[PDB]
Amino acid sequence: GEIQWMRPSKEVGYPIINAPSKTKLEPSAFHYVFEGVKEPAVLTKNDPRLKTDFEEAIFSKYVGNKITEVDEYMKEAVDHYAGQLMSLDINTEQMCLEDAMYGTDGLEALDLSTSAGYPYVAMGKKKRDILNKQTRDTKEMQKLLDTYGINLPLVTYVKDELRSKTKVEQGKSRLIEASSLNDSVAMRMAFGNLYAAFHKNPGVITGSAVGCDPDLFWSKIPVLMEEKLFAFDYTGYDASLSPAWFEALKMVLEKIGFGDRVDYIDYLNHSHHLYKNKTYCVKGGMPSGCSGTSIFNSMINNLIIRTLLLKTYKGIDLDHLKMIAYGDDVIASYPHEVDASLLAQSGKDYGLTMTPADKSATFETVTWENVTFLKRFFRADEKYPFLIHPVMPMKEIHESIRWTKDPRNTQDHVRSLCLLAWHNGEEEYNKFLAKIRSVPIGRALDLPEYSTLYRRWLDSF
RNA sequence: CCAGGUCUCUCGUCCGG
Ligand SMILES: [Zn+2]
Repeated sequence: GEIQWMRPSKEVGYPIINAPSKTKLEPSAFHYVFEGVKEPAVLTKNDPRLKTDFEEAIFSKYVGNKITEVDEYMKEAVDHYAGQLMSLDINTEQMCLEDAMYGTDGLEALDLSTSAGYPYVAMGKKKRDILNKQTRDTKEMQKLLDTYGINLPLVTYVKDELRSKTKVEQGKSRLIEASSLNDSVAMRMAFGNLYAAFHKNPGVITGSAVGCDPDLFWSKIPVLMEEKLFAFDYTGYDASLSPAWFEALKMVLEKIGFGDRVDYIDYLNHSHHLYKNKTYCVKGGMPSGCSGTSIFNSMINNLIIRTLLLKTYKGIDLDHLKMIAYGDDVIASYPHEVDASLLAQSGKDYGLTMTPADKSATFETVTWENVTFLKRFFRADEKYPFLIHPVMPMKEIHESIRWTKDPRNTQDHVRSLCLLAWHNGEEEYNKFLAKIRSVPIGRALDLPEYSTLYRRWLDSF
């Protein structure tokens, strides 16, 4: 990522755009029942909690471009990854405007609850206005595509979401790029059969977890991994992706049959964003509010890792690589042990900031007792050891419960957190129900019992 | 009165076969 210029958008004929300026998070019934260190993220420049300049902070992530050329380790990685995907027999055809708009097997419909973005947003126009799920009417969309085309600017927003104390003071509020309806539709027409293939095949062939259900997948994962685990964190993954990675991606796409629409990837790489009263231009990087980001980022991870293993270990057989990524998040295995500090080493040379997994001070052996994926741990059931619980820690569930975006949701919300928390075990789950019930509104809530949740789990297998 | 992206999973409401 790398800004290439800002400037009042007035002098370039673009609309001013009024971001909402107030959080929607409000303390919960359970704010004082449970402890927690997190709070709403900074939404504006004029925020009392700020120990630093906002805009400087939120635009700090665009760090520059280490490389641009696809060297020969990347090339082999590309070759190896593309060959795996080839075994999925992915339909390489354009998706029709109807499926792209309304969904097919393996691809949901466009979210009607969200913005349609530029320019529809400066026209007071909405997705619901354009799209009809019932009739599956395409006439209106096609006219808007014909009229406004593709490759439109994005609209920058700051995400309203809980954030820790130090990220509040540091103004590390995260940013959002409202992709345009036109571009979502074009991206799904081109890539829809790709996204569908990935959603239908979470596992070690796609090397992606998109489409999985942790409650069930977790029992599948250890059997898919090779003997020895390794993993690490990135710092600013999207921001740190240099053009070379996007070329390598394009190469994978040519290799599995999407040659004709890799130009869509370039378009993603040069993008104009309108934030508030100005307008910038990033070169490199992929906006996160774009279609397929989630899948493309998982794809890049698979290349990034392959690249580093080939560079670091002479004669490593990639055929014994087993990894599953969900964007930057990854869990990886190999029949003999690999040193992620050494992997993090070579990653320095590609713009990649790789730190011990799980905020640890040091790189340490990754074990089935310490590895985490999608924020959850792995723990065999006590009675059926082949069945593995995805264990999210109560700390996180505690953070969530102390807040709400509408108290009308308390029952749905809390009940959802129970489906996460019982994996921590009967003694810890019951404690949870204690506290929730320690206040009156809690005792209004119908909450499942450990045994109900447990039977449901065993049955779901 | 609204206003804030892409996705996945699940749950709930409701409604169908
Ligand atoms: Zn530009």
